[PDB]
Amino acid sequence: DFLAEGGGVR
Amino acid sequence: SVAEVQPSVLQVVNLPLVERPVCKASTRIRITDNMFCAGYKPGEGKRGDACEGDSGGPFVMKSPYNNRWYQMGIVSWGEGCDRDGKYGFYTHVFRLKKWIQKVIDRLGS
Amino acid sequence: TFGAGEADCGLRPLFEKKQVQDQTEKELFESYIEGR
Amino acid sequence: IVEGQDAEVGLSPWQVMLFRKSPQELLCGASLISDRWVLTAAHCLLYPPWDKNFTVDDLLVRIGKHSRTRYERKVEKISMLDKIYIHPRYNWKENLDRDIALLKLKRPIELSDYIHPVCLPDKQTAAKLLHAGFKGRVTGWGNRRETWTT
Repeated sequence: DFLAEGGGVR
Repeated sequence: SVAEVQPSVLQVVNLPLVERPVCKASTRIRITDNMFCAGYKPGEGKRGDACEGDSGGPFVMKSPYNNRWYQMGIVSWGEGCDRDGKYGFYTHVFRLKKWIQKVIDRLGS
Repeated sequence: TFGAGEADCGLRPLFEKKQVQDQTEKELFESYIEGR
Repeated sequence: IVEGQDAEVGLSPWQVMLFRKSPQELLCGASLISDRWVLTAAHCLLYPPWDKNFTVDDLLVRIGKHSRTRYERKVEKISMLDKIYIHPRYNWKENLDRDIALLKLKRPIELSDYIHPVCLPDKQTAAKLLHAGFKGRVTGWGNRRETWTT
């Protein structure tokens, strides 16, 4: 999970 | 038309290529050879980053060899904008170059 | 592949084709040199 | 862009703007690598987590712009898409690996002072320029700051 770990699409 | 937070005109920023081990260490995410990170390190004083709405845009370089611009990356993601200790992640175009030529040279190349 | 594909690509009509440099291009040149 | 500055006109002639037909809105930036092909990020089109799936008839590509807002009548070209190709191995669930997509224009754009294609790197250009420390450039109409706002 990219999202769970802080990652933000731009 | 405009309003602060959103530019009225095209914006530009020049940012340095950050070494891989640094990029890899700046995030809990699973980095890949298919992405590179760029941006200023905290001990540098200069700032700048891509931000929400910059996605899909180009990350170019100008060859000192022949004076042409090359597209090295594409704005992908980051963790907030311009945060100390964090870098912007970009798609590594040269690495996905085979696929690009496959689809342009009609599913063959 | 090698070098240029269009002949023309990356050569800006308003700049490199008019022997003119943009305000911040010097910043990139400066970052170079056989430096890295 | 954070801590960037206004570009000169014709500064980045390969800068394309991805726009929604309806509701009307700016989606992403992208680049012109030919008179017919635009390169952009997959996540600008396909991102399930946000229930985002754009198809050819949902978008236009605006090339030759400076201003984010107004329709720059003299200089900008507006086009529609023929085809859309997303990397088969694009990974949106774990790391956004292979975040790349190609856009094929209905018909070839007419080049100009304000519309020109950027080059794609070759092996040697890649070896010589991809070095920690060396600078590259970024352009966009993205936010000037981290959202707590609009």
